[PDB]
Amino acid sequence: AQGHRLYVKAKHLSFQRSKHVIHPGTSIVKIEGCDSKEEAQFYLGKRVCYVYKSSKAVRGSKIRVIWGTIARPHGNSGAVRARFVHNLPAKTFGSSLRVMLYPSNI
Amino acid sequence: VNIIKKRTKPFKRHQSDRFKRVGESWRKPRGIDSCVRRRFRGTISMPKIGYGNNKKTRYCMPNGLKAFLVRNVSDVELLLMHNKTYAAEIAGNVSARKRVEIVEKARALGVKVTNAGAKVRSQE
Amino acid sequence: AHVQKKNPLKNKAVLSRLNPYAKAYKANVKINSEKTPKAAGEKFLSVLHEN
Amino acid sequence: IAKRAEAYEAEYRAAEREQIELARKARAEGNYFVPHEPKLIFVVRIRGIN
Amino acid sequence: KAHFVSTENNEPVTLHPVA
Amino acid sequence: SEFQKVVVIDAKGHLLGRLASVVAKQLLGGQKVVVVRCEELNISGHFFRNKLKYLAYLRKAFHFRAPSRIFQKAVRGMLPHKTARGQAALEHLQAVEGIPPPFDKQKRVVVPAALRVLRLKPGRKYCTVGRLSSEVGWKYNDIVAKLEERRKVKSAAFYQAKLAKQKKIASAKEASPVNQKLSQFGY
Amino acid sequence: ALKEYQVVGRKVPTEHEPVPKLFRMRLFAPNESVAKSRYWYFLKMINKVKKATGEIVAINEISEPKPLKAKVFGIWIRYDSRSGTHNMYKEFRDTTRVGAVEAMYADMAARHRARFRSIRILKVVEVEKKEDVRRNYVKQLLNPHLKFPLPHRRTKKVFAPHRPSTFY
RNA sequence: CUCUGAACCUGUGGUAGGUCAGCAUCAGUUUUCGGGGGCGGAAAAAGAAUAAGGGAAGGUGGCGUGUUUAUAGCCUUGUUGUAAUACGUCCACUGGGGACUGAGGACUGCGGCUUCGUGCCAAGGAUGCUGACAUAAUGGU
RNA sequence: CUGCCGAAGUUUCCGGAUAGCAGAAACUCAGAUCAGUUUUAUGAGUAUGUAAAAUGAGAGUUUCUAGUGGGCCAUUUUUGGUAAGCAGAACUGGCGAUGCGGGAUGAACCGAACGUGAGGUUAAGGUGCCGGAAUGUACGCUCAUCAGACGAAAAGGUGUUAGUUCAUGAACUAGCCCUGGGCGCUUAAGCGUACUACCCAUACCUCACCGUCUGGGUUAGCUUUGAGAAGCUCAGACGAGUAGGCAGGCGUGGAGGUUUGUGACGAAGCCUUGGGCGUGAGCCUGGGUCGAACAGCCUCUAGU
Repeated sequence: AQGHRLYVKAKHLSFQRSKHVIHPGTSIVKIEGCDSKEEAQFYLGKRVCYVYKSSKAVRGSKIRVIWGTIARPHGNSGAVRARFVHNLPAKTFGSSLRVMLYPSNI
Repeated sequence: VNIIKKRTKPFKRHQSDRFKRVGESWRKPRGIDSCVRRRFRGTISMPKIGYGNNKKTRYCMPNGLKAFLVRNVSDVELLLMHNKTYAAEIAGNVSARKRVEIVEKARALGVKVTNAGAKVRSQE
Repeated sequence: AHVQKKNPLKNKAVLSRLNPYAKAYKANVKINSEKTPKAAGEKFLSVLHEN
Repeated sequence: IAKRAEAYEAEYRAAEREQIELARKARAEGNYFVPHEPKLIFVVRIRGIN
Repeated sequence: KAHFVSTENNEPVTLHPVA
Repeated sequence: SEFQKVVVIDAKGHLLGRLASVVAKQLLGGQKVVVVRCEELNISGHFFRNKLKYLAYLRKAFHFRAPSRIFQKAVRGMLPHKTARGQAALEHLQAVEGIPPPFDKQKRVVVPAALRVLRLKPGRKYCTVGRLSSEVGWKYNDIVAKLEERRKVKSAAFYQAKLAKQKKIASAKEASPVNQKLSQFGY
Repeated sequence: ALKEYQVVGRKVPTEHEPVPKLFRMRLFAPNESVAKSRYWYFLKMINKVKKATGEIVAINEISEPKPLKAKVFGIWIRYDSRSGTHNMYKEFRDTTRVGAVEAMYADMAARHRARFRSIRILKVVEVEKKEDVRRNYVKQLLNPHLKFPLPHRRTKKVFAPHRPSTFY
């Protein structure tokens, strides 16, 4: 089944936050394989999605997606800042996100 | 100039949820020691003039029109020159007979009616 | 008038408006050659390489 | 303005070259060059209003 | 103003802080 | 770098605090972590140092002695255990003494940021958690220190069988001409 | 990083002093502004020459003529401490005068908990003779047979699969 | 005769309105890599390299002792055609990536192209090309 | 209900007359003055003072007219001290009318002072995990069995690290260790220094919008029509707030006028996880319930 997955695995770590104030509009995403802020420049502007399933079979489907884009790197270790169309729920801390390769400049 | 709302939540009076005797209509707190008047962290917001909305888009419904209250056919004909700016809103105490006459007249004038389906049935 | 402020260091059209000289500027002119007279006497070198 | 701007730029280049050449000859001959003390200064406020 | 300081008969003397 | 669904860590030679902080961050990152050989963890400091630290802890609570319970306590203090997120992250950690049968046949990784040989200065006294636990109440040290040889002997036999099996393909590799005919790609 | 500046200064000429004397010091500072301030402070406390009545006549950074040749530098320093009066001399082996001074500052700030302003250097010299070397550590570094293993090897990608070799 | 986009047949003629999404040309703000080019310094210092001398962490020979290029060479010095590089500084030099914003609403103005142009333009604030949906899309409670 | 202005919190005599702080009115006035500012030099004694230079701001007024007539944190200078702490003056500012980032938490410590937002960038603090951010780089000290991170203190250290002096040693100097927020950390996740990266405040920048203030334009009302001139329009700056002051609005009962107003084809009221409008007081509306009256606008009135 290794003829698929055009995307890259990622994890939703947290929102942008200070010690005591959280900003849910921007989320901190750890793209796996990206290990520094210079490698995070490749994934800037790429589409990222959160894919989950819900009980109702609305649209005749069991899966729904929240889309987003990668805006800028966060820190030195390769984490990025992502803004989603809808703010990611706080329950999705440590959940998985998919980073496509489009819009591609390669 | 699409419609932008600086805020959609209402401003509820402090402690209005705790007490049933206290209504939720906004009241400016007067206590000096009250943290809401001092505007501490985590406390509820207060009506400020900065929350005011754009003058051009003020009073505008989400479809871009302003609700104009209408009580008879004379009020509908007033919006002949302003059908792109105003929507007719029939008053609540206008009977179902007059509501029908208003709705047919507004249809010829090209005037949107906010509550054109109230108190009436359809029969095709 | 002046709804938007445009930077002359980024907008080249605004730069030509404000400065009617940037058209003929010639920044990088060459004044040196392969005959540079290194100018440091032995007196100054001795003072520099002292102590 | 074009002529004035051209004149100003040539003045800056001449003054900058003059300082370089005068320092070069002072260094080579043996004396020391003391350039003019600054007359224009740029001040930035770095502390707040409290 | 800019001026020159001749080193003839006025050679600089190296200084050291007092121990 | 990359994550797996379950990560098995061989805690032999790993410092308690360095490994716990890495594990706690991985638990909050959304990963299931299994730490085996929790009795082989190391703590900087002499035997008497952490002895008095644990003896003072006994003076204070449910005093746990098992090495995994020591490691589980260290990881828990590095988690937001007062919230649902911290509790959920805690339940993804499985710390055990030794290597149980479900895990001795699975690959075990190590954390270089927590290894004693790469973090402690040579010639510094250290206290093993298993030895430290043995005198403070833990009574299963001898039986687990005896069973490890049985696991090691079985595992060593498996490696020899795997190495002997691998020799056939390794010889067959250079035997096939196509291995070097198109080896210009670096493979 | 630190830079070695040679600074020549003199007092403003007056009717009493048609021509004043030139005073030159080689002092280390990260930038020229620090060097000029340190030069005036040294002059004020050595020659009692005020900055207001004095001016800087020259300043030039000095590069090491032989940065690719190992050398031994002996530094004479003055320590200002709680007592405020100490004379110390240290020897450092490196390739540039700047590195030795930086090493000295790191050593004293670590061991003695000093500061840049308190520490003042009387002199830095290059020990060109093995017999002139006083410290035993530097004498070892000049022995004919330097032979020692690699020290402090210590060598994201967490969860390494195999144990580190950390050896030859 | 004109008019009624008048009714219907004839057209199967031509254009087709509200939420989302994508890209491209731009303007404002900003962030992040890269390519060059001048000008400074001891007109960098080094170094490669012409070369005289000296010592040893004494190499090589000679007899661990002392040596002076041996069958290694090191440093110093002037010195071989000049340099190169680094750092500082500047270019009204230049090539990409990302994000947020689109206020205003005929025309004026300041400019640049243009032989002149109801001319064109990145020049007193976004436009163009598309795609998805009414029993859905999108948002609110 | 919103908007705008905004103290004093104390000299002097002595419950007040005051003054002073903050506004209103009546002025005149840039070819003129004013200043919790720095000066030039000499006058007097580096300070102090002087008349006339730099910088900024247009300033001076006269009249009357609300509120206050304390303290706390203390710093600094400073007097007496007295086992020693401590107490006494002045001074300095802050809190007092002030939210926000940090300080584990914090009424007075470090940053920073506030309209509603988007983006960027920082301050003070920080980047092992909790916790956003380098388990970064380089050079050093220490292993503490009561480390360190924040008087029992004199000393003792066959505890040391570096150096200075005299010179085989001796002592001396300085610094680490012992005896006398959590988890955890030990060539650190402690301490010292240097250097790049990174995290984020209501702070700074750019833009949008709200309001206030200030300045300007606008009539032979031009086919740009945008003259409720009480309108329209352009620009810039600013936004804490107790007492107090000043504007504009929302709602209720009744009255005069008006809507050739609404109503048994359902008024008023009430209910409602229906919808919408306004920064807000509030208002409009759908559905349900209900059964006879009621409202908008201009003005008047008050047991509002």
